[PDB]
Amino acid sequence: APEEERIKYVITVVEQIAKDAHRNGQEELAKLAERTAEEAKKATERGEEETLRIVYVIVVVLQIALEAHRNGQEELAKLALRTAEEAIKATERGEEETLRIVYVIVVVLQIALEAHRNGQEELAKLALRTAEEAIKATERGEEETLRIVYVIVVVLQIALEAHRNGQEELAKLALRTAEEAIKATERGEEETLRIVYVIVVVLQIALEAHRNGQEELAKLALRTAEEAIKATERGEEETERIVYDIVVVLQEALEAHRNGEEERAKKALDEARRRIEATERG
Repeated sequence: APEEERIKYVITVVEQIAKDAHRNGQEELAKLAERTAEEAKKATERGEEETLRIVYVIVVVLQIALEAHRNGQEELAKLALRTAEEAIKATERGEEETLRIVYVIVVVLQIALEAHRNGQEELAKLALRTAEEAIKATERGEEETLRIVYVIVVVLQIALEAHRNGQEELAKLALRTAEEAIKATERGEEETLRIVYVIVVVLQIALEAHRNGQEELAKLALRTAEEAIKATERGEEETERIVYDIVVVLQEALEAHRNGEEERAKKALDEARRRIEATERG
């Protein structure tokens, strides 16, 4: 219910801007709003698929904990519970991240509404496409999280299959690799959280400055927030290349495990761990 209200709140504002633009014969601003509303709907749908896959991660790791304690390997059960706790904390951190990104969209859409109502059409255009860029960046991050979460599932399934086949050292190693991937995801979230907070502060300058008639300050603060968003996109595009390099090493581990080559799978999972531990500043 509370997150349902936030989605409807954002869409209501941008569709309102499209209505006011259409009534005033500003079709290019209305088209920008309608296109922004379309992206906000796509970004909400993509985040809901993200929630379902995260549920699968938590179920699999907790299933590992239950079987490991029952089957006798206690050190594997403790590792699965510790990995589950980190997946939960990483998920809670992502919920704070989505909520702060929503506040980013709300503040920049408020700038757009007040600028358009006060005659600053160019400032309204800039605020509207900045809002669109933040939504584009968010869904781009959601797609990459969907890939990371799917990879974590495959690794957790290697751990569970390895334990069921009596390969405890491979189970511990595969579980360890998923844990580090989850810990690296949490480090990326905390870095995004620090960036999002800073973007909020900057957007709050533009809103307050515009209300105070400090137009040059408002434009510069809004442009700063726009370039901050673009700069974080360029960093996320580098992250996708880094993740791709890791996924081909883990792909080598999955084929080796399916061929009964558990030793070859260990060497591939160790290389993935070294790479994963190096990502996001360790």
